[PDB]
Amino acid sequence: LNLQGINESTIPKVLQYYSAATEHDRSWYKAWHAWAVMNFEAVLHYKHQNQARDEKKKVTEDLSKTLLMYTVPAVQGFFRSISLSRGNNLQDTLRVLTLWFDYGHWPDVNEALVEGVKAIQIDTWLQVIPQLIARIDTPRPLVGRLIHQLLTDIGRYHPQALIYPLTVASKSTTTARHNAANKILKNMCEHSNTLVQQAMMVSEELIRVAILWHEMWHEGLEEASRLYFGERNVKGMFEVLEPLHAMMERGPQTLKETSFNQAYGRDLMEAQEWCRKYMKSGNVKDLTQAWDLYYHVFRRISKQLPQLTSLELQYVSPKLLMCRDLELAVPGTYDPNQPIIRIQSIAPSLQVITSKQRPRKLTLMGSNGHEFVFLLKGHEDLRQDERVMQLFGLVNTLLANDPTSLRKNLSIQRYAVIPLSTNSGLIGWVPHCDTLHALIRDYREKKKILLNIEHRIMLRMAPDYDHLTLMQKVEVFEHAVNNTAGDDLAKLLWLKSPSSEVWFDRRTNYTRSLAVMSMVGYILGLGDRHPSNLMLDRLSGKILHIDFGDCFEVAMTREKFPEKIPFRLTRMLTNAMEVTGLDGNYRITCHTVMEVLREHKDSVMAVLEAFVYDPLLNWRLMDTNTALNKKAIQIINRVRDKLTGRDFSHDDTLDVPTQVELLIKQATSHENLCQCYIGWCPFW
Amino acid sequence: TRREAIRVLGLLGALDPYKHKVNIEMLVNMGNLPLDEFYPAVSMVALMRIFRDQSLSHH
Amino acid sequence: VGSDPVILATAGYDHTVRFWQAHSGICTRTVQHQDSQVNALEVTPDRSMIAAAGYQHIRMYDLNSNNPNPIISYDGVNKNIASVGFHEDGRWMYTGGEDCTARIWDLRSRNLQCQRIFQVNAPINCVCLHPNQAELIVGDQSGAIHIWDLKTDHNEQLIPEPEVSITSAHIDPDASYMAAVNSTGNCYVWNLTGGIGDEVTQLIPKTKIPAHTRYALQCRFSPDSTLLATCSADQTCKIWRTSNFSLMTELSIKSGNPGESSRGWMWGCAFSGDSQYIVTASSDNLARLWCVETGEIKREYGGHQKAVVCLAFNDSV
Amino acid sequence: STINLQKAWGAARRVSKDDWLEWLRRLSLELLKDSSSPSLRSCWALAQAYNPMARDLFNAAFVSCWSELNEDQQDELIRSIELALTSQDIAEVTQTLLNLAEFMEHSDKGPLPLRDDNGIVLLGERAAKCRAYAKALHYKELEFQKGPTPAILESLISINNKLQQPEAAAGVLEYAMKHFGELEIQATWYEKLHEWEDALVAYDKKMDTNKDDPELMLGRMRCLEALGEWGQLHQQCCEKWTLVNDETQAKMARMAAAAAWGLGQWDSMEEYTCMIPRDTHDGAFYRAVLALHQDLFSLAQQCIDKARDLLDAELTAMAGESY
Repeated sequence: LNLQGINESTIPKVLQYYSAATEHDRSWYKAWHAWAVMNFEAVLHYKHQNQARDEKKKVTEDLSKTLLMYTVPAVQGFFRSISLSRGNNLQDTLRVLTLWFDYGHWPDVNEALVEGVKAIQIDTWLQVIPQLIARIDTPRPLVGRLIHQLLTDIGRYHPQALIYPLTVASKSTTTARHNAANKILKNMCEHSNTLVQQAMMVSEELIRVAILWHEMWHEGLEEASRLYFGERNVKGMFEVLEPLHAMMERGPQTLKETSFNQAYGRDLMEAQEWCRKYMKSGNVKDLTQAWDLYYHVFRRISKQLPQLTSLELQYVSPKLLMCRDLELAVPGTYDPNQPIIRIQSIAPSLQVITSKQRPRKLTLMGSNGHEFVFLLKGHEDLRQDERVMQLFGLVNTLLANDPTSLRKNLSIQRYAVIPLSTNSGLIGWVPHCDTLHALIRDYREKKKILLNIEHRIMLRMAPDYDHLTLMQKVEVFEHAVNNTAGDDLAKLLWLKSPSSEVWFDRRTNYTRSLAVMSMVGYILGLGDRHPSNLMLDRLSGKILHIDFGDCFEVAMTREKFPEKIPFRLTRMLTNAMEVTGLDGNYRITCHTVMEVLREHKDSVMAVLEAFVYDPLLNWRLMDTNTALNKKAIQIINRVRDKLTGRDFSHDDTLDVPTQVELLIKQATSHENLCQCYIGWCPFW
Repeated sequence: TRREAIRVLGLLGALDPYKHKVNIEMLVNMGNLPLDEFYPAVSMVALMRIFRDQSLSHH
Repeated sequence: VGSDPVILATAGYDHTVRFWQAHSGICTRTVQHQDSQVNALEVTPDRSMIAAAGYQHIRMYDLNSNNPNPIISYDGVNKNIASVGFHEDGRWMYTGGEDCTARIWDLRSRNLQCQRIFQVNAPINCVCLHPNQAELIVGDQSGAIHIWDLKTDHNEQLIPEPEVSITSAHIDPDASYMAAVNSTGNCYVWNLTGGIGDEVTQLIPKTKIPAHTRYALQCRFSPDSTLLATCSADQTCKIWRTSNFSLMTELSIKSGNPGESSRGWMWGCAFSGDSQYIVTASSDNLARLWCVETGEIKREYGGHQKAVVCLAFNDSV
Repeated sequence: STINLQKAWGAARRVSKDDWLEWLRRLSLELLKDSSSPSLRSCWALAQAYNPMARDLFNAAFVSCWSELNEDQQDELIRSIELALTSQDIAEVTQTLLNLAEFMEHSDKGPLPLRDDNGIVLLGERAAKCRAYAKALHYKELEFQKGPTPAILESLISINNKLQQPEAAAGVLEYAMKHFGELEIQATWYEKLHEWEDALVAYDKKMDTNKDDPELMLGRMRCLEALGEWGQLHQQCCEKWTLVNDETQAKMARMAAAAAWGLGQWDSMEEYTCMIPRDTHDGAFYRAVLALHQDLFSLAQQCIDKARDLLDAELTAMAGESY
C-alpha cells in the first residue's frame, strides 16, 4: 500500500495478503482490522472512480455488483474486529455504521448486517448511539427497520443511554423523525414507562426554563423590526410573528406566564388584531398601531430584562421544584460499568449569567450526594458540540494508549454535553475555571492598567486602523506590541499560584494542554478562539476550549473579518509559557500529539466523516457556501491533507516537525495576526 | 539492614517512575485579602490548627 | 504650489495633504481628506491635478488653485486602494486595491465606473506602468507578478518566491532593469528583453539582493537609472548603484542608541530631478531631504501630527 | 521596640544549627510581641510554648513589622537577612527565609531588596542548595528576563534536568542556538541534555581546532560510552595512556574499563580496573565483575557488599528528593 498505492492492480494483491494473514491467525485483532479497512477503502475507491468516469446503465450494474462483492467481507471483518478488540472499537463501529447506512439497503448487505448485529455485543453501540439516532428517518425502510430493532434492543439493556436522544427526537419539527421517535418510545414504554415520562417532563420543563415567553417575544420583535425596517418584508414579518401568538394561544401555565400575560398579553392581542385588520385591508395606519404596541412592549421588556438576575423554580416551573428522588439519571453521567447516579433533587434557584444569550446555571443533586452544575444554553444547537466531545473522547483515548503521551500526561479537558432541542440544550459546568478575558481584565484592573491599552495606542497612532492596508496594519500592530509589556498572563499566573512548586506544575499543565488543544483544533479546523471563548483552570491550570460554533475553517471562509490564524498562539500565551518561548514544552508536545494523530489518521478521519456526512449538520456548510456533497468531500479532503501533512503544499508531503514549525510560524505571524477581528484580541 | 534493603530493592527491580506514580492557602489568603483582614484570617487558621488534636490538651 | 516648479506633497494619518517647498521646507497649504487616510499620492504628468488614494474612494485635488474641494471622487471601490498609476498621455489612470481587482480609469470620460478590470487571486499591493505605455505590472499578496498587456490582455504570471507578499515593483525610465521587492526584504532584479512590438518582455533574474532583514516597503529607480533606492521597516533607505548593485549610500533614521524601540518605519523614496537629492517619507512624521553622495539631511520637513505614509515629487518643466 | 531586635540582628555568633534555630525562635517571638496588629501580638504567649505557632505566623508578623519600620530598620533587617543567608547557611532557616521572600513577592509591598536586584542571585543559590528547585527556576527565569547570559542558560538547563523537564532544557538549548550562535554553546550542554550525537560532534570539532586537552578528551570519551561505540573508546584509551596524568588516568579508568568489558578484552579490563579507585561505586562494581569473570565468587560477594555500602549514601541523598 505504501509503495504501489491504491489502483486496480494493488487491491487484489493486498486483499490476498490480508486474507492469508487472517487465515494464519484468526485471533489477531490487527489482521482483521486491516482487512476490513482495506475492503472499505477499496469500496470507496471504486465508488469514486465510477463517479468520476460514468457521470462525467450496464456500467452502473457492474459497479453495483463489484461494490456488493467487496462490501460483505468488509462488514464481516469489521464485526469480527469489534468482537476481538473489546474496548477500542469506536473506529470499527463507525465504519460499520457508514457501510450500513450507505449500502445496507442491499439484501445481501442487510443480511450481513443483521448477522453481525446478532453476533456483536450490545454494549458497543453505546458509543455510536448518536450516530444511530442521526439516521432514524432513513428513507430506505429495510435499513430503518433494523435500526429500530437495534434501538429497541438498546432500550432493553441500559435504557438510560437512549432516553435523552429519543426525547429530543420526539419533539422534532419534521414529521418522520418525530413519528419514528414516538414509535420507538411506545416500544420502550412497555419496559419501564416511567423513565420515558420522567425524561419527557424534565425535557419540557427544562426547555421552558431555558427560553421564557418574554425573551421569545423580545427576539421575535427584534427580527420583525429588522425585516420590516431594513428589508420591508411584511410577509416575512408576519410569518415570524405568528408562532409567538400561536404559543400564546396555549395559555398561561405557571405564575410567571400568568404575570407576563397580565402585563403584555392584552397589548399583544390588540397588536395581533391590528395585524389581522391590515391583512384584510392593507393600510399603513392599521399596521402602525400594531408596530407602536410592539415597540412599547419591547421597550418595557428591554427595561425588565436586566432585572432578571436570578430565576426561582416556584415561579418559572413548579413542576421541577416538585421533582424528588427521580430514577432519571444525571444527564451525561450514565456509564455501563459505574453505578447509576440518579437525580436526588434540583436546586430551587438558578443564577442566570448576564450574557448576550443569558444562560442559566442549573445545579442538580445526585443520588451519591455530589452536586452537578450545568449551564442551560438557549437558542443554539448542541449536536455539533456533542460530536466535538465524542471526538475529544477519542483523542483522549488515543493519547492514553500512546506511551510517550501518557508519560507526559496529555489529555483534553471535556465536559458533558446533553442536547435538548434544536435551540436549547444542556452543558456540563466545569468547576474552578474562568475565561482568559476575565483574568486579563481582573489583572489589569488590579494593576490599574487600562484594559484596552493596546487598542487605544493603535487608535492614537492611527485613528483609521480598520481601514488601513495590510502593511499599515502590520506597522501599527508592531508599534502597539513594542510599546506594551505583554507579560500580564504570566505575571497573574505567578501571583495567583500559592507556591512556586504548584506554580511550575500549573505552568507545565497549561503549556501541554494548550499545545494539545491547539493541534486538535487545527486538525478539527476549529475557529473563533477569542479570549472569552477559552477558559483557564485555576487549580490544574489546564486550558479548556468552549463554544465550538465555528468548525472546518469557517472563520477563514467567511468574507467579513476573515481569520488567517489556525489556532490562538498570541504573544500573551507565549509569554505565559517558559521564558524560552514556544521552542520548549509547547513545540515538543505538538510534535508528539501530531505524530500520535497522524499515526491514527484512520480513526479521527472516520469520526470526522461520521458527522460531516451527517445530514443534520450540513446546514452550516450551506451557510458557509456563497453542492452539498462536493462541499463535504472538499472538507474531508482538507482534513486528510491536514492529517497526512499535504495541506501547505499538495505536491510535497510534510513531516510532523516541519508541519508544526509552519503552523507555529503561520499562527504567530504578525501579518496573519493583524487581519483578525479586534474583539479576537490579536494584540493580547 | 541497609545492605539487605538495597539488595531487596535491586531484586525487585528498578521500577519505572511512571509505574511508581500509577501504583500510588495562607499565601492564597494573602493574595485574596488585604493585610487588615489577612492578619485575623491567618491567626485564626493557625489557632484552629492548634485547636484540633491532643496538642490542645496542652495549649 | 502649482506655480512653483517643484511640488512636494506629504500626507499621512492626519487627514491632511501638505505641500511643502523644497527651497524652504515650509508647508504652503493643507488639504482636508476625511473619512480615511491616504495610501498613495501621485502627480499627473500634465501637472494639472494631484491624485490621492485612500480607502474606498479615489480623490484628485487641483494643483494650481489654492484650497479647492476634491474635483473628482471616484467611488465604487472597496478593500482600500494600494497604489495609483497614470498614463503619460494623462488619459488613463491605473489603480489597484486589496479586492484583487485592478481597475483602469478614463479621466476624460465622465463615467464613474472603471474601463478595464484585471482580476487576480491575491490582493494587489502595487501597480507600476512600463515606460512604453503598453504593459502594466501588478503585484499581489501571493508574490505572483502579473504583466498585464494593455493591448492583448496577455497577463504573464511570475512568482519570484512562493508565499511571500510582494510590496512594490518599479521599472527605470530606460526600461533596462526591473526591481521587485517582497516582505522578506529581498531585492529581485529582472533584465528587460528589448521587445516592444513582440511583447516578449522576458524577465531575466539578474541578482536577488538581500536588501533588508525585516519587511521591505518600496523600491524605485533613479531617472538616470543608475541608482536604486530601497525602503524597509529597518528605518533604512538603501541606495544601490545599478551597474554593481552595491550599497553606495544608506539613509538611516535610527536613534544611534540601544535604548530606543520602534522609532518608526521608512517607506518613502523620490529621487530629485537630476538624482542629486532624494526625498524620503517615514512614519516619524518627518519627511527628510537627503544628499545622495554624502548621505546627510539637507532639509527636513516637520509639522505632521501623525505618521507620514505617502509623498509626491515632480520636477517637470 | 528595636533594641532586642538589633541584638538579634547583629549577633552573628552562631556556630551550630541549634544556635541559629534559637535565634530564629527569638526573632519570631520578638516580631509577634512587637507586631502592631493585636491579633498577632496575642499569639506571642502561645508561640512561646509552641514553636509551629510562631513558624506559621512568621510571615504575617514580618510583613506587619516591615510595614511599621521607617526604611532604616528595614535596611538593618535586610543586612541581617543577607548575613544570615550568606554566612552559616542552614537548611531550615534557609527555607524559612525563602518562604518569607516568596510571601513578600506575592504581597503588594514588593520583593525584599537584597544586595540590589532584590537578591535574585542569592535567593537562587540558596534555593539550589536547599533543593527547592522550583524557586531556583523561578528566580533564574527572572534573572534571565533581566538579561540573558550563557551561564544563565546553563543554570536553567541544569535546573530543568534536576526538575525532570527534558523538554524545557531542549527549549533552552533551542533558544541558545537561535540567539548565541554556536561558539557560546559548550558541549556540556548537550551532555546534560543527552544530545550525545551533537555533543560528540562539538567535541570532535573542538579537539580538531583546539589542541588536545584532558577535559575535551574525557567529554568525548563519555559521549562515546553513552553512545556505546566501545571500539572507538578503547582505541582512544589505548592511544593515550602514557600521555595521561594520574588524575586524568583515574578519570579515564572507569570509561576504559567499561569499553574493555564491552569489547571483551579482559586483560585490558583488569588493567583498567586496577587503575580505578577502590572508593568508587563503579570501581567496586567493575572489580566484582572481574571476580565473576575469574570465578572469584567469595571476593565477588564481598565486593558487591562493599558496593552496596558505598551506594548507601548516594541512594539516601537521591531518595530524599522524590523517587
